[PDB]
Amino acid sequence: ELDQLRQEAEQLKNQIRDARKACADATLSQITNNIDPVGRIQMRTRRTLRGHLAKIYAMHWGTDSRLLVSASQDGKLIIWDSYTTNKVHAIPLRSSWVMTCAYAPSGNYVACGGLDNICSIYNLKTREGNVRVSRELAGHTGYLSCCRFLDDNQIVTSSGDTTCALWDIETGQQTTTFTGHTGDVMSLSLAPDTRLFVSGACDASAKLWDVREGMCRQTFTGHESDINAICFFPNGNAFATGSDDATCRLFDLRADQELMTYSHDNIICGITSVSFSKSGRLLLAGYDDFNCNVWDALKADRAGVLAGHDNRVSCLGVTDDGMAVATGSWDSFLKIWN
Amino acid sequence: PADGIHLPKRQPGDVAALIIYSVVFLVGVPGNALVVWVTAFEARRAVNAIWFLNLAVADLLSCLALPVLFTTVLNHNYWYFDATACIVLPSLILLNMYASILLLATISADRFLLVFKPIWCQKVRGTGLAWMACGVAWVLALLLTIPSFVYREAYKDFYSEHTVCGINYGGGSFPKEKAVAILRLMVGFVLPLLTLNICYTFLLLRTWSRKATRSTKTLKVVMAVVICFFIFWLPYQVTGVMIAWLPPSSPTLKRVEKLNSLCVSLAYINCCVNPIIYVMAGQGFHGRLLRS
Amino acid sequence: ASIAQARKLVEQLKMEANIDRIKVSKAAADLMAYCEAHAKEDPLLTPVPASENPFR
Amino acid sequence: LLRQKIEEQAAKYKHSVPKKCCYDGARVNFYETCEERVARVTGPLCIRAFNECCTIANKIRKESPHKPVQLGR
Amino acid sequence: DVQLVESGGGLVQPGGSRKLSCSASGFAFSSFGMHWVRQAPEKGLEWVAYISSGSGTIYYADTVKGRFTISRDDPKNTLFLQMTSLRSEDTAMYYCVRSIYYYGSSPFDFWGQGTTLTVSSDIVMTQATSSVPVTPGESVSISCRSSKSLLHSNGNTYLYWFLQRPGQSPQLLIYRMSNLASGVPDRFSGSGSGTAFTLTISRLEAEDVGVYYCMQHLEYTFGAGTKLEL
Amino acid sequence: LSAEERAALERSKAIEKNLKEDGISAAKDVKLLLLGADNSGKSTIVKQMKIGIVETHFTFKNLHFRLFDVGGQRSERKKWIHCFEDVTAIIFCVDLSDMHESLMLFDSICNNKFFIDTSIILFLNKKDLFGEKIKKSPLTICFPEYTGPNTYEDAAAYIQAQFESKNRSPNKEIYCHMTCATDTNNAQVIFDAVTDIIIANNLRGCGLY
Repeated sequence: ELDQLRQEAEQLKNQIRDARKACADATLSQITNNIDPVGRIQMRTRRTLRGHLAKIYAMHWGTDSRLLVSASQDGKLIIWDSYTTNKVHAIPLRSSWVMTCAYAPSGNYVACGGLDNICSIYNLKTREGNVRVSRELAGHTGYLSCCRFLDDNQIVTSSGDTTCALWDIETGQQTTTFTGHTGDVMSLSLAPDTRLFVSGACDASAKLWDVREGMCRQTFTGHESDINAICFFPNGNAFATGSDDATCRLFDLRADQELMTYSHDNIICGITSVSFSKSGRLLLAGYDDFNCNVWDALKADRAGVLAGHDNRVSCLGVTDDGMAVATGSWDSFLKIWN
Repeated sequence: PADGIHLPKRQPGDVAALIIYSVVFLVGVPGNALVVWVTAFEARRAVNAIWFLNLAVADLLSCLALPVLFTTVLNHNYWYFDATACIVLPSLILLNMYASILLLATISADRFLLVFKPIWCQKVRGTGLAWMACGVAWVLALLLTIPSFVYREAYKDFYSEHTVCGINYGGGSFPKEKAVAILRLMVGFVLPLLTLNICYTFLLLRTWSRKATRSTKTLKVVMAVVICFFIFWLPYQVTGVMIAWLPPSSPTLKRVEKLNSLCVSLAYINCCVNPIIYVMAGQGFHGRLLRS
Repeated sequence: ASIAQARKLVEQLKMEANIDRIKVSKAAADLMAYCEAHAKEDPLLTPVPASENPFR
Repeated sequence: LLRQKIEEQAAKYKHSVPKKCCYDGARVNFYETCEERVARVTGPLCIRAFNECCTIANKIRKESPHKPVQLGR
Repeated sequence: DVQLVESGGGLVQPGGSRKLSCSASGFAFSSFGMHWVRQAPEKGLEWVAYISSGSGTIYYADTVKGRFTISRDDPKNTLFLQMTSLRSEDTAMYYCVRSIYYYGSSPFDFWGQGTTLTVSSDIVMTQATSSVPVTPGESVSISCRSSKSLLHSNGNTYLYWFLQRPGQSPQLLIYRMSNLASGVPDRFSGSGSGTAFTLTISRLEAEDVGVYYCMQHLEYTFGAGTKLEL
Repeated sequence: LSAEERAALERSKAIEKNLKEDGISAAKDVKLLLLGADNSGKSTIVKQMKIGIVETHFTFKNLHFRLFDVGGQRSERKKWIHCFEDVTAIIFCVDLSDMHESLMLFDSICNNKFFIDTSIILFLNKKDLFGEKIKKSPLTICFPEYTGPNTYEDAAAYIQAQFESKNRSPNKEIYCHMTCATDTNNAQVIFDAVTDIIIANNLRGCGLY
């Protein structure tokens, strides 16, 4: 009985493969060949942030594009005034094993998580003056790889139990758990319209969810190893992943397949962080060989390199206004590039 | 006529320490400048860097004062600076020399304390303690070189091509030159050398009898430090003592008076080779210099 | 049982096999159009003058 | 002071050759004694005068010569 | 909740000395930089002293420098203003005013109750209208100017609007000329350009009756105040 | 020139001072990654040592020991094992009463790229009742290729040698020990290994080693 429908499942997989093959009448490489190259982009470290003491693992920008978030092994979640290199807050963590952080789009709340299996949400704009913890979201059975705010009252967390979930911060319950990943989810990014998101697990597959229906809409499986980072294209109709095989791949939602692969023969180290630019022409990827690369997302050429970190870069993200990109590394240093 | 007849005088091979002075200058000033650069407030977040920052500062000051030595020893001891320079500059040279020696001794004591007391350390071990120890070394060097501040002055009469910077030990009988020389010997080559030898011997005895801390690199670096120190400081100290004690009616003081410049250059060789050991035993010093 | 998970997987495959897929030419054209439209407002692709640069 | 004893002795001299080689017979040659400077009779009128003048000089110096000590010591 | 209570008021002969205590409870008193302002029985607010977080920086007004001193005890959560050589010009009510300074913060957010202490190159701001009659349901505008432009080089203009209801402590309304304080109704709105500033209230309520004070925070001053009468 | 909001800079400096004080306070603590098989005596060894991820902390001879039982994560080890880099030691413990799962885990954790230069404190826990097992079930049952005397001492030595044979880097040490559940001495063994590691690190920082 199991094989009777396993054959049907294999037939369905072959059918979707044939459909995607038929839909690929061309490729991005031979369509964007007439576009002039973006050239060589040289970025200089405008500001460096030297507050942390051990292994910054995560980072998130504010919506105002001036305030950062920084989560390190030191057990501190210090948010920076990036313009003046000031520390406007210093949140001590209950557990120093932090793997992710997020800044709410309104700027009121900052989240955190890690090996403690709990997404603890910290209220910044408190009447008491200090930064208390508002809610401790529990229910996951794996390390929290990533977490992002839909708004002040909804957060979606990607955990290490091969599931992602959508939480109600006011009540603290799992409003809608997402399942379908065979391996543990390691990354997560939300669409600009916020109606849907994607997640990349260690099964070398990135799936398209939707926060309202709760089902899985499409699956992209072009990689070969564990996926460590995902980011949408700015228009929300494509996204770029990053895995341990040192290749970043750009999948497009409409054609449901893979458009381009950003791989070079001189790099054999996996990507830890990926983010686009404001226009979407660039593609900033943070590699394990201590340095970041910027990729011409429409031509796959290495536009430039962002070196200056003495250890593996673990986080990377451009601001909403696209003015600068921040890279955090295991050297406990943050740098702002322009 | 000028006088009866002039003579140009020998300039023996012991005066040929110009070569050593120039070699020390060129190998030390850039290397010590960059060692100070890397071992500075950029790296002044750990206790282990304060010692080397102070030592490299003393080394850099000695090397920067070296050009006066190079232009004076060639100039046949004729002094062409103001008397206020004659009172302050040689005293600063001596201050930097003894600061280097005592800072090396305190670094050795620090490593010995780290090896014998790892749990007592890491409880009281911060930037404050290292800075206090470095300040103690500098104060001890200043106390040593006070008798240079108080007595050194120039004089020139019935000489026209020369004025010479020298030392006034007048007063009562109370042999002052010998007392100062004995003080300098005891606090610059007996007590520091004894502390170095004792601390490093105990350090090696503790580390090698563990099979986990045992390593030949420790043996190599401590042996190099102590051997360089002894070889390059012994002639200087022994010639200082000999010139202090031998009567001016020189039975054999002529050779030592000739070899003074050679001995001081040999003393500066150790100052030159301290950063060589520091960067050849470092944890990636070249990478830090590239990054910083 | 061991058949419920297989039934769920085949149901998911059937559900996601019916998504309408457009040719990659159209998707590439849309990506190019968006990039060309927003190139003028990208402070990374086009370096902003230091007067408007907040990190200078 | 002893600084002026050279002139008190030189008042006995009455010839320009001794005058020259006494006001320059006395000197600060740290590397010599009288016999070393006079390796020749630099004519007869200087050996005489310079001998006395240099003896005076080396006797006056030695009480407190204030010799040069090379920097670094 | 947040609550600052002051104690130390009373009758003093001139030239004596007295200390005012500000017992603060309900907030992280250590990180806040508490101020101290005073208001004469028939006049407006007048800043007196200021002690930061950790007592690392302290400032005084010209008319009070030397005579007074400000002290904070974080473990006991009290603020002290030791006053010496009191004169008849110090007859006022002293308010203990909260303030926390960081990017996006709202200084002067909370104000103490006040203690009536009675005894037997400076930026000056002017509010032209001493008092303007108003009616409920209407829209009224209150404007004050400054001698020196308050717009700093970082784009922030440092103007704070305070409202003092009859017999109540002043409340922060607008901080930095445009940002509403937490809890203030959205009726109030701020505007201005460098030197001339204006505050507009749409659909005035009967509870908004009171005196409005505008203060500059560009450097180490209030305004006369425009009393609104229904 | 900063505005009157230089109090923001003052607050930033206060935050930096607090961060530095907290960092120097935390550096004085010793971090241990406790590891092993399921029901291998980890709970027993922590309970005898005076007290998701669970951290056990105790003080012994002026050292603050922190033991992290990372056994509570039933996920991919490689995705979070880089978190526990820069720990002083790995207190790996096995159950002698068992087994090849322990050998596989030891091989995985000894040659891991992050833990190449990290010392391992190996505990052959529960060696009191291993005599009972070896008196009726010989080590040939657990190790088919084992040939030789079936005495308690020789069997324990063979198991210890098998565990130490999974070590390749000569710059790391494996301090093997036996617990027998009596304990009252495992704290001393951990303290001695940590002292060796601390002295080696101090020598490394000074350029001697």
